[PDB]
Amino acid sequence: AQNPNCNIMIFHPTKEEFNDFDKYIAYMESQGAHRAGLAKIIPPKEWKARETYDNISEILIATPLQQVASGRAGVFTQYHKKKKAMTVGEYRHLANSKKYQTPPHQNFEDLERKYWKNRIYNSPIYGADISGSLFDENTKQWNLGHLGTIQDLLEKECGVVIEGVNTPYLYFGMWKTTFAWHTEDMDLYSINYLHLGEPKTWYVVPPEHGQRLERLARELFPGSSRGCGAFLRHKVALISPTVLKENGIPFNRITQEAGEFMVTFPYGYHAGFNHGFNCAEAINFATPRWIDYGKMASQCSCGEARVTFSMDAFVRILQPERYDLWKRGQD
Ligand SMILES: Cc1ccc(C(N)=O)cn1
Ligand SMILES: O=C(O)CNC(=O)C(=O)O
Ligand code: NI
Ligand SMILES: [Zn+2]
Repeated sequence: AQNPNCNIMIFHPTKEEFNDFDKYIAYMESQGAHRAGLAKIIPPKEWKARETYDNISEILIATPLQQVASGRAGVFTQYHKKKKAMTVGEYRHLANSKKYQTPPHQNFEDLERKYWKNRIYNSPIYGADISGSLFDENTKQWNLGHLGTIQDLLEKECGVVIEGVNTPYLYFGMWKTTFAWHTEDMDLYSINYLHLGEPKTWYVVPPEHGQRLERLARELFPGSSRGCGAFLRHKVALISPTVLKENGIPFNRITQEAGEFMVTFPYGYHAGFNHGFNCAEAINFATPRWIDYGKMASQCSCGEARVTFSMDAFVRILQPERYDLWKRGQD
């Protein structure tokens, strides 16, 4: 078996290898990349997402989210407080202000130490889940707005046409902005391109060990667990690498820099944080190997999760027994 220790693998496709997206995902998996839950892909030197990022300041962040923490430094939840709209230019200025800017630090490890020591004592503001794309329409390779759709994948694999669309989302981050432990909706893949700015550090649990993380989460967030059998779907829980190590949870970490892609694989739990002002673009996608994960994906039906329109068809076709209960949760 390839990659038996479930290490995060890093790939350097040539420009020829960068033409066929599906083929390269399959290649990465042939090398065992999916066992980690996360892979990094460094594009060939000849590639670019767009010409410049000089003209993005007028993009609107309609609902910036202030991420307010509760708990202890290594075990906490965060809730999202809605703030007034601001442009990306205004947001960048805010990120760079004394209140929110990245502190002096020696290296990525030093900054990581500072993040887990001090995150809960601040409430950074995130511009997340903004429908849109920063890929030039003329970028033909790994353009996250031009991928084969999940609906077409399901149709190709299972023969049933379904409603729904899937399009990319933009994320404008600042120091300490945080993404909670989660897998994707319906345990889909995701792909994330860091367009511009400071790095993003990722933590990931191998898919074959995801239930170990779930068991620990139930122990660490007991009220949340009683409220919902799938509460990590709420995407609000954080557990530090120190606490994961203390509890013997297998995981890995890696830092993504501007110009790099990350792919998360079905049922690969991940979490992380931004180092400073940045902009990422991400979208979910599927392959034939996803279908079995989609069929088995556990769902939130307590009402907290609240997902996109397109997930309806996924649950309806892949999980008909669960559909009634799940749909009741969506309403
Ligand atoms: C605590 C918890 C959260 C989410 C899930 C899941 N598989 O969706 C399972 N257990
Ligand atoms: O970048 C973020 O804030 C979160 N991204 C993801 O969880 C992803 O790409 O799957
Ligand atoms: Ni994700
Ligand atoms: Zn729930």
